Amino acid sequence: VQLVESGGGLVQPGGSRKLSCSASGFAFSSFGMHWVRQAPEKGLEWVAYISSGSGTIYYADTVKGRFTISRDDPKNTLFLQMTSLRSEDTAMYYCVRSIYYYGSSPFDFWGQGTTLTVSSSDIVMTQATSSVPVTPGESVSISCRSSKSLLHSNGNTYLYWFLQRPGQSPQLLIYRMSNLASGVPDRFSGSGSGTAFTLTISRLEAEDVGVYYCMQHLEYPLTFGAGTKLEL
Amino acid sequence: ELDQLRQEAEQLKNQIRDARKACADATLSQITNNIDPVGRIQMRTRRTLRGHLAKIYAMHWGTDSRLLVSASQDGKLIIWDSYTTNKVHAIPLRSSWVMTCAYAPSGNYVACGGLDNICSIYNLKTREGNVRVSRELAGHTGYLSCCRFLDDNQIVTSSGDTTCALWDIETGQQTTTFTGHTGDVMSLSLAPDTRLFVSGACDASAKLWDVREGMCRQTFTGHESDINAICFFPNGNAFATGSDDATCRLFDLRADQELMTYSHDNIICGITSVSFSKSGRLLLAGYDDFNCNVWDALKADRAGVLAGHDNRVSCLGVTDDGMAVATGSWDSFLKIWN
Amino acid sequence: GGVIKSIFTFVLIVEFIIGNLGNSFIALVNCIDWVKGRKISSVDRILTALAISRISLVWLIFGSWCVSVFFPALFATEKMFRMLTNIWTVINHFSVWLATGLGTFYFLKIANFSNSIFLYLKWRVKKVVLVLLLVTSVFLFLNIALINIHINASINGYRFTRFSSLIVLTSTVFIFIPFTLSLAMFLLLIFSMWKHRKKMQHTVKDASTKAHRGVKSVITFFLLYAIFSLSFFISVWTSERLEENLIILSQVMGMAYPSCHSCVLILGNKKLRQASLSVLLWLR
Amino acid sequence: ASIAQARKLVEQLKMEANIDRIKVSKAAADLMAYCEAHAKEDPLLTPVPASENPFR
Amino acid sequence: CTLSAEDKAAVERSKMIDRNLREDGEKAAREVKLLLLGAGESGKSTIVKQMKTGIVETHFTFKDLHFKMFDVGAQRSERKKWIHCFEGVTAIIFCVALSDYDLVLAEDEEMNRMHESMKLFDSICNNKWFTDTSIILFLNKKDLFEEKIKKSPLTICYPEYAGSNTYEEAAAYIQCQFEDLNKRKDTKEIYTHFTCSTDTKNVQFVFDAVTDVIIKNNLKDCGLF
Ligand SMILES: CC(C)CCC[C@@H](C)[C@H]1CC[C@H]2[C@@H]3CC=C4C[C@@H](O)CC[C@]4(C)[C@H]3CC[C@]12C
Ligand SMILES: COc1cccc2c1cc([N+](=O)[O-])c1c(C(=O)O)cc3c(c12)OCO3
Repeated sequence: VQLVESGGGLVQPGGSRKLSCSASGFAFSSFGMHWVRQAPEKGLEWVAYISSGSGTIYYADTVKGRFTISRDDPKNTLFLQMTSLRSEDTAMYYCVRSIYYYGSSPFDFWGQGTTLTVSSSDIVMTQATSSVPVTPGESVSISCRSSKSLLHSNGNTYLYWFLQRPGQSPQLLIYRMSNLASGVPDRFSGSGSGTAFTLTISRLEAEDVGVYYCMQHLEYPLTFGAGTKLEL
Repeated sequence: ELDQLRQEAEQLKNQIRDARKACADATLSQITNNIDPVGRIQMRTRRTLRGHLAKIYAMHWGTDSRLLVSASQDGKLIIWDSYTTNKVHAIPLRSSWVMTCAYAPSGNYVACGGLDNICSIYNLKTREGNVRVSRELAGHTGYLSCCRFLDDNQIVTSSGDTTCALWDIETGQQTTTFTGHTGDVMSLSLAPDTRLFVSGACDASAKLWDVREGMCRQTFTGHESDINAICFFPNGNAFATGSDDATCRLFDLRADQELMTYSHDNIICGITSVSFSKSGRLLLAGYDDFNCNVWDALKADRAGVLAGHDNRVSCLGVTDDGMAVATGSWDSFLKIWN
Repeated sequence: GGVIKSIFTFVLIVEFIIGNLGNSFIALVNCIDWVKGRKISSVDRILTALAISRISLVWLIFGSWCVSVFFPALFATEKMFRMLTNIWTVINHFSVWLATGLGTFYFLKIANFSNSIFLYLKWRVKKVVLVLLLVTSVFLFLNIALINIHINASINGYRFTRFSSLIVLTSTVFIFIPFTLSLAMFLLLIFSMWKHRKKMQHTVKDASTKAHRGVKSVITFFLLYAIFSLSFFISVWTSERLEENLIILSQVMGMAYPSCHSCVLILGNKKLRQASLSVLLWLR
Repeated sequence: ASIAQARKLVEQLKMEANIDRIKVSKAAADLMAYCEAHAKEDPLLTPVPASENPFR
Repeated sequence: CTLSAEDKAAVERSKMIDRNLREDGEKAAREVKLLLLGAGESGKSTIVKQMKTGIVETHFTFKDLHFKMFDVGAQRSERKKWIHCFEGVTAIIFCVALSDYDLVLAEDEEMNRMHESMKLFDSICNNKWFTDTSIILFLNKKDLFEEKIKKSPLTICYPEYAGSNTYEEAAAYIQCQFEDLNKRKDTKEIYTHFTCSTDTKNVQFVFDAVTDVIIKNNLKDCGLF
């Protein structure tokens, strides 16, 4: 599976640019697409979402009107047309796949991302831990608090956990607060009560160093966290 | 000379019958005379699963009691979310002539087979996002009738070639063949202990097999027509068979002959699916009269009727938690009952 | 004079009660099929709709006749006149265009022409019948608009038998149109069946013989309706008739369709015929 | 020819003959006991409250 | 609402699956399904070759009609345990060889091959499932039957036959017997063709028979029947 993204680079303020996300190795037509930003030294911010068959399209508050998102299912490519860019859009845009059914694992794969540079009521989730010094072989409980309860009437809590190793794309670790994603080692386990959520690593390895992100998927104005950062 | 082999076989059959008669001291009717009647068990169609455009011939719940797979001659296997009507997947079958389908205990794989003499294993948890064909088990010389998963790597398959089979999915080979039946094998049910399974054939005989050993232990003969459905008691020491002669019978492995005959005078149509309840007190049988009759196991009394299908109830299964009963039929409709 | 008025009253009540019997029988049979869980075909749905429309029309016209023979002073209101004309035109347009919708259903399920446009229509019968009603909705609006234009002039002139005649002419033309389309469709279906019969007589030697007793009845009804409607057109467009009984005559001729065509459909349909045999058995 | 099949049939009948068997009274008692012990955890036999039922 | 975001997208996926299922079913309805039945050699191989494991699905298109032909000769099991799977086929293509009147079976020589074909025709023509399913009867081995009847008598298969030994009367007698074996004459038709080796005339006969079944079924759903 691969999601290689194109476009990006220097862009004058108020300009327009098209970001193309090339998809290969999976059934693109049945996967709902997403776009996530990351400022050069800030956290992740969600932008857009196009569903399977382009039936449902959602943008963010800072994105509505300016940006439009479209998909070419026969060509297995995704687009993010941009209009009237500003300095707040200087971020590495990531292409995210997300399938949606019972037992699914949304946000499985994240693209490498393209650096776009512009020259000169919703849920809020906080991670007050920020940086933390760590030693291998220990136990770490990365915590994240949601403004409103993520437990729905269907019994599914809608919290997600993401891992971003230095110089690497974000990776899914835990979805629905409990479900270990495919390929993630068993050392990761998450728990919480609807308002407060904790992600635990039973044993630390050198590969675990990075920035951890918590995400909500209850109301579509998706909110991320600042990002707990682990340092050896 | 065939004569004294025939004579010895007759002598052995007479000895087995005498041993069974000696074992049969009190009928199950006598013991269950003083127990509390089940009463009128009435179930309502809690959820109707539309979308099939052909006759549903088989179905199987997952181990989570929520997911549900169904096969019909539109060439489509549909995995439904039973709690909220929703098809998580729609697998397009290579051959539209399907007669059985299975759901793996883990939920990762789904089995399918029919008049193509092939047991097709479909992988659900794939990184591509689409259901693919993990393995196409071939080797049967007759149409498939019932496929059941021991685990993610073993499957037991009953065919019309009078032989049941065990397979190793990773190698896709016949690890064991269960021979001994005379007619076409129509159904099979794995015991909870997963070491034993019973299969019903057209020779009006139910047979008990050891998966590890590979040889028949006991053969049960009380029916006068082909057995179309078979199901283990939840205990594992008993099972029930449904035949075209419009009667269901309960057998016990330790006693190795019949315990109860489930029949009504008004019932003339045969049985196409039999599934016990979680406690084993309620035997559910789907008949050709477009109805599914709830039977008390301990007393041969009709606890209720699950009418609501316009055509013959072909498949009938019960959730692992006992909270639902699903009775897909030839009218292209699937109904969940509670 | 009075004798022809009595004769037309007699045919009025006869059409009324035969239409009642036919429409009630059709609706009751289909409702019994629906409530008992039996098969609900598309044809019986369109039959329920047609029976409902026709029974409502015959009840409307018979109530009109009663009010004419109960409250004649109410019949000079021109307000009830306008309202009843508008309501009847709306409901009768619905009934007649749903009848030719059933005609489209038969034509686009049975006929086997090779035309590409015909194939396109054939594969989408449920789209055509619904879209057909939508296209003639402007005809309903035009029909309502036109009679309203005429009755507005009648009210201005009043401040009306000739005006009644002119509106009768307009509505007769606008009801001729859907019946003409239905007749063309039926003729095309008959021609398709005959071509098919000739082709298989040459090749193998049919399905046409399965449903042949109904075609004679449909031909009889179409011919009788055509000749009666032409005669009415002459009698209320050119013939004087002294304009004495055009109200009752118009009531009876406009009620002829929803009454007799229900019987013709009863004969045509197999389910209605079997239920009719069952009803006859129940009577005896 | 079929002589070998006769030998297999005879051997199978013999193996089926010498198997431990229990009285039907004991088997019926076992089935009744299993039904009695697991009756309460049977949603069909004893319907669950609407809150617990997931097919509302 | 009360539906979560992923629940909503799951419902959207279910709606897309609805659309695909409806499209596939609409495509399937326009395409004709035929079940091929034969006894012994019959001539199924030849009839399949003319119009280009347990089920042999042969698909061909003829005059804007997609044909599905299902062969079940390799089942070699109880026909009654799987014949209900084919309830709903437009027509049954039944082939009997007319050269088998003087030929007996390998086993039970007292039984004739045409008599076996007649028993099969009685089995599937009067079957409870194939009540409204027409039969496109194919009478192949034309040249061999003519050559054999030039010297052999028809009385071997038909001891109660009274007529000459030429082609036309013998062929008519066989056809009359085969259609007279049809007990339910008020719900199904038997279309008979003497198999030709010239062009696509046989496929044309199947096409016209299928057209009859289509028109008759359309009359049935329209209720005119
Ligand atoms: C023209 C063809 C299609 C059918 C003929 C029936 C139509 C024209 C009939 C049906 C009901 C009839 C109306 C019934 C009652 C009234 C109210 C009265 O104050 C004047 C006559 C008037 C307005 C009738 C005029 C003719 C009428 C509108
Ligand atoms: C046995 O009755 C019928 C057999 C075959 C066709 C028709 C028909 C009966 C009627 N009909 O309802 O009287 C119609 C009508 C109509 O008059 O609505 C319009 C049509 C028809 C038919 O074929 C196409 O156009």
